[PDB]
Amino acid sequence: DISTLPRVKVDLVKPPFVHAHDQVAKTGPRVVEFTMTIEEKKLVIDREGTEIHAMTFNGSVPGPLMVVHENDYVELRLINPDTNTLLHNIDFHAATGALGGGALTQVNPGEETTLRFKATKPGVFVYHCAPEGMVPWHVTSGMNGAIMVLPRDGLKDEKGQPLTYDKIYYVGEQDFYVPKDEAGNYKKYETPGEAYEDAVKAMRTLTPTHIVFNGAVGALTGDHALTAAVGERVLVVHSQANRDTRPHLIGGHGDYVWATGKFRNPPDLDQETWLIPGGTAGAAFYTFRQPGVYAYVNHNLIEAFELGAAGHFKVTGEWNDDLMTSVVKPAS
Amino acid sequence: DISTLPRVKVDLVKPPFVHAHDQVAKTGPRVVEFTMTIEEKKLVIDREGTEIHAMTFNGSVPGPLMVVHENDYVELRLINPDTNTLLHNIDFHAATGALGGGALTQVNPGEETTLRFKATKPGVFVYHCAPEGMVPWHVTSGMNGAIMVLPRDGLKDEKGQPLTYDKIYYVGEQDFYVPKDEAGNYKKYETPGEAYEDAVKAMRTLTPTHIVFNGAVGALTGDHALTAAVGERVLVVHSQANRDTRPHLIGGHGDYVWATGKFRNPPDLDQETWLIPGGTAGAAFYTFRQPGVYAYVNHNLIEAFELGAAGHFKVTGEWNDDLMTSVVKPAS
Amino acid sequence: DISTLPRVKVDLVKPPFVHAHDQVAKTGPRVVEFTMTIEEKKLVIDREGTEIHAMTFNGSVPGPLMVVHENDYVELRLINPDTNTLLHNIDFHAATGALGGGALTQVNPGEETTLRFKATKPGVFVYHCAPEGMVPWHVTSGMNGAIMVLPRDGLKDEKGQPLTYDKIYYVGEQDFYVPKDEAGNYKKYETPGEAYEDAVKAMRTLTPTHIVFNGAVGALTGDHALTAAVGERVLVVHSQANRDTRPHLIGGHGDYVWATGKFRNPPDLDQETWLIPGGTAGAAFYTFRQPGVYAYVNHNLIEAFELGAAGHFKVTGEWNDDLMTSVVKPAS
Ligand SMILES: O=N[O-]
Ligand SMILES: O=N[O-]
Ligand SMILES: O=N[O-]
Ligand SMILES: O=N[O-]
Ligand SMILES: O=N[O-]
Ligand SMILES: O=N[O-]
Ligand SMILES: O=N[O-]
Ligand SMILES: O=N[O-]
Ligand SMILES: O=N[O-]
Ligand SMILES: O=N[O-]
Ligand SMILES: O=N[O-]
Ligand SMILES: O=N[O-]
Ligand SMILES: O=N[O-]
Ligand SMILES: O=N[O-]
Ligand SMILES: O=N[O-]
Ligand SMILES: [Cu+2]
Ligand SMILES: [Cu+2]
Ligand SMILES: [Cu+2]
Ligand SMILES: [Cu+2]
Ligand SMILES: [Cu+2]
Ligand SMILES: [Cu+2]
Repeated sequence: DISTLPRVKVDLVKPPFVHAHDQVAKTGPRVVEFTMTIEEKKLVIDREGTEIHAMTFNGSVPGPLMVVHENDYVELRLINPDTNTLLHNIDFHAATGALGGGALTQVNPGEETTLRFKATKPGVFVYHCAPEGMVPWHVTSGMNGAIMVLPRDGLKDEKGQPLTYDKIYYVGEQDFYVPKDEAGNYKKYETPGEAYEDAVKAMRTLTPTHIVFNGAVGALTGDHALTAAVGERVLVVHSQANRDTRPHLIGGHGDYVWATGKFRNPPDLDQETWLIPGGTAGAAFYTFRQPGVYAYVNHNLIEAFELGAAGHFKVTGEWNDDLMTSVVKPAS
Repeated sequence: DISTLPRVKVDLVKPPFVHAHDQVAKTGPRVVEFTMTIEEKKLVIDREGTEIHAMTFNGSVPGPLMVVHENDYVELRLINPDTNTLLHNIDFHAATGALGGGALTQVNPGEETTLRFKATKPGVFVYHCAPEGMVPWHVTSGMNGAIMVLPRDGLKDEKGQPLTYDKIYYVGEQDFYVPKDEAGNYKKYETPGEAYEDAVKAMRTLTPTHIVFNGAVGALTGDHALTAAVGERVLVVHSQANRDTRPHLIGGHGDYVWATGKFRNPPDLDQETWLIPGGTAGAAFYTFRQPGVYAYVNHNLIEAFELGAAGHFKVTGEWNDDLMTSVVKPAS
Repeated sequence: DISTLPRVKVDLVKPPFVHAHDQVAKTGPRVVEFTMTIEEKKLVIDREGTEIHAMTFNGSVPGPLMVVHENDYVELRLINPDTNTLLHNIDFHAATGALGGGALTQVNPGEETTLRFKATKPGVFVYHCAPEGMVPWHVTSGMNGAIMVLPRDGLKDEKGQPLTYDKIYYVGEQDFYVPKDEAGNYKKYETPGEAYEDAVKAMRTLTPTHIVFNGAVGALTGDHALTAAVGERVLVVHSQANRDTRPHLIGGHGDYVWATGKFRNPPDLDQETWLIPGGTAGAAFYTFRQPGVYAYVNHNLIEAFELGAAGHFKVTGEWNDDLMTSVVKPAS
């Protein structure tokens, strides 16, 4: 009887940050209530000033990470205000039945809907918009995110001992296919609707024009770099709703990786680089051991350094010469 | 002494269906006899009426699934009738030596051959044609299939308890590279031989024009949708002889997945999406929990919804509101 | 105190061969000293005589495999002689901190540097050049290799029993992006520097013009085929610094595979084909059971047979008819 369960309202935060939650569950099953507002907006995605009409959950690319526990109920109020132009919906890969909720969540501009589902399987899972006949266009315009369903006793290593993270970040990787004129310049449109047939032709090439973390080239750099301290345990959740990726932390490793993101399986250990298939979210746990700048990249290095799939960590603390040292500095 | 073993003749069925077999072996080792006839035929692969000269085992794309048990002998009579034009052969990834049988099975039009091999390793494995110097052309013209070698005591979960499927389906995914004129229209040829150099140029782009299940856009939809009932245990075998794929059941999961298809390994649990590398067959076990339409897609959604890698399941039975429900239907 | 540890000087050998080493460690931790000299050179990569300006460690593509044990220190003297033109460095994915050593190893032509790091994690790992702002150009010009960090007690199977290899080979797979004129002919340059902007444009296509083992189309064939004897245990280390690959031994299997190359994890068994993600090294163990020619391919067969990702093994010994036999040779 769901009416006797506690309800809790969560306010979502912008990626790469994640709303507050408990790793080990301090209550029994709950109905966890979320609200999301669809926003169609103009987004500038690179240094050149290239602009797309992005389709977003809650104003961001990716949409926010939702965090619940196994056997919680998720109740999502989804709002499509009348300032938008398109029909949208939501498919949760975490959910069972009705096209992951897609069949029950079709909202025209001006409409809302509330969907509930039980989170029966632990792991990180993609969610994405998927309207009949326009599925890839919505997804590759930025309309995807992820949900983490933690086991009620938190994460476990390959032996079954607890793993506790001190910080968690969410990296949404987005493949864009900006249409081009005959000469290779990116085209501009006044509405999302105008671009439809050119977007289809751009997608059919299977060649993205940009691949970005958190919605833009350089989004996770400078003042927006991810931060940590030597000795901190960091969980990085990474999703790609449409195309394969191969994350790598330059200067580090994935100590424990769930590459396909499902926590009933034991993690892979000591990974240099791991494959997250398109349509999947994965999770990597790392304990930082050296201070400095680290780059976190898709290790197709063309995709990383030319197309934009690179961000930075800035890590504070003490340098350990036993792990690494320059014996003779560069010289004649 | 193979002469003292029982022989059994199996008649193959068209995909996505699979010939009858026992999961747990009810006899000792056998010589299981199969026959396949190579057919070159004109195939229409999309709604636009685009036609290719397909090269098939037994008239279908994919070729039929063969099912044996570990330590059976497979004996394959392969017939290339004189109405064909090309030399063909067969490489079984399940087999050991002679290029998977490829070196011993070269048949000109008018010839047959009989190959025997011992199925020493359990799993689902690709088979494909592979004639010297024309390997990708044959494979990407549809000349591939799969064989399942069951452990003699059937399938096991990650703990080692039996897993029993009520139904089994075989999904062959095929990347095609239809050559195009200067303007982007698909070219037409009277024979397979005519297309050779244009096919090579189309392949070298690494960009397929179509990606289909069971030989055509929409082949596993409408009246040809896969069927099941709530509470049935379904095994889906999926192969791709040439290009990576990432299957996903929309509205469901892969409860137990052997992504690289080899049953001595424990399955991966609770998968949303899994990667089957090109040149591999994989297997996913699911128990249906909700009725309705499910889409089974390659979750590069461009490949799925624009290039054709999508099919449907229609599932009958009772709807479970505890797993999912619409709390407030779409409205103002 | 590193000053009390034994030092040992190793001389590197050209791939596909590997310097001598012990599987099970016969000493305690050591500082293992290597030297590498960067060479920029003109390389012919195909039968047509297409030439690139390759950037190499020690004159080869890939660079040589370095082999140490877990908790050894690696000390690398890296020399950029003044006959080169570019700035280079080295990132070891095996190492912790400073961008895998990249931040500390920047050497102009005329300079050297010596870097030390502790090999804390067992597995096969990529190393590659990664100079600020020119990372993919260096990597895709051939400037990558691998290091194997063996557990001190050698390799173990999934149950934990020893696995001992009789031979080891290293296959570096290289994606090249040779720039093309308007008509599709490959362009030629007098220096590496001249090509820079055309190379960037070629890379941005995400479509390699060639994919090769050991630096050229046909490099591991004929007189340069890999050799083995029936009953030998062979370890094949395989790396790809930039793009996903899916190795397959035609006529054989991967009996034990570490697809993502990290030995604290149990191997995958009985693989037909496995995915090594770009930015990763993997390892496959096989025991040969039949004599003859075997092809070792990337099983995107276009990439293999049209773009060049294929080599051969020649295996000597006795033919086993129980595993495979031609019952009726090709005939009318
Ligand atoms: O500006 N709205 O796409
Ligand atoms: O689905 N593209 O990796
Ligand atoms: O091909 N996907 O990175
Ligand atoms: O789904 N594997 O963590
Ligand atoms: O290049 N050594 O000074
Ligand atoms: O019609 N035969 O390709
Ligand atoms: O081999 N192409 O994924
Ligand atoms: O790139 N293979 O879907
Ligand atoms: O090969 N793994 O099931
Ligand atoms: O958009 N709410 O009616
Ligand atoms: O010839 N040196 O690139
Ligand atoms: O990163 N390309 O498979
Ligand atoms: O797409 N990498 O073979
Ligand atoms: O990293 N897996 O062997
Ligand atoms: O094609 N049989 O002789
Ligand atoms: Cu939408
Ligand atoms: Cu989806
Ligand atoms: Cu053929
Ligand atoms: Cu094959
Ligand atoms: Cu370099
Ligand atoms: Cu790297």
